[PDB]
Amino acid sequence: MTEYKLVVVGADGVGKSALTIQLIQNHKVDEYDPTIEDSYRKQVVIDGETCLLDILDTAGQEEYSAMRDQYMRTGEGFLCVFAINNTKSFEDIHHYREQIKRVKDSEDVPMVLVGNKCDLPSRTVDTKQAQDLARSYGIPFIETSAKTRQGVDDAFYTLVREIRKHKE
Ligand SMILES: Nc1nc2c(ncn2[C@@H]2O[C@H](COP(=O)(O)OP(=O)(O)O)[C@@H](O)[C@H]2O)c(=O)[nH]1
Ligand SMILES: [Mg+2]
Repeated sequence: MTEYKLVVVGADGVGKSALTIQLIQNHKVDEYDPTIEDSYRKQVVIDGETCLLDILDTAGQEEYSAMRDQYMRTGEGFLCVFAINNTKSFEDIHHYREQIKRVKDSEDVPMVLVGNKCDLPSRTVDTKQAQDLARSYGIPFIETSAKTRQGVDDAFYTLVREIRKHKE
């Protein structure tokens, strides 16, 4: 079965793990397991054909992570996540995008900008500012809530579409 490797990056605390687990848990009966894995698989249908997503969550750059760059280089597409009530995590998006280009040795890498925690009323990053940043990068932008499930499936599906566009 075809397998696409998706890597989730961004500052710690923005909801990288919550988004990933919410995607995996949606639409299925999951074993109760309190383990937090750093990677999860999910079956999807791409152009009528069942495929596997392998989704890996990475540590924010404020944490040392010996394998982080090697892990990222295996990624075919990246979810760059910030929290809408965390201005620094949005400012950090530039770092993550440049670090993705570094580890992939490429100027053209599939990515999606994700503004998470959109259930919160304490936003400090205007939706327009993130929309305009994504457009300037040529990438999609979506606001999500791992809490309410708003946009969660759609964020990962949009990334899969970006990967497919790149492959073609
Ligand atoms: N309100 C709200 N809290 C969230 C959301 N996503 C994550 N959180 C919380 O933010 C904290 C960090 O989430 P986590 O997924 O562990 O962050 P990570 O370090 O980016 O993986 C936890 O307390 C989560 O429950 C969201 O969409 N809304
Ligand atoms: Mg955390």
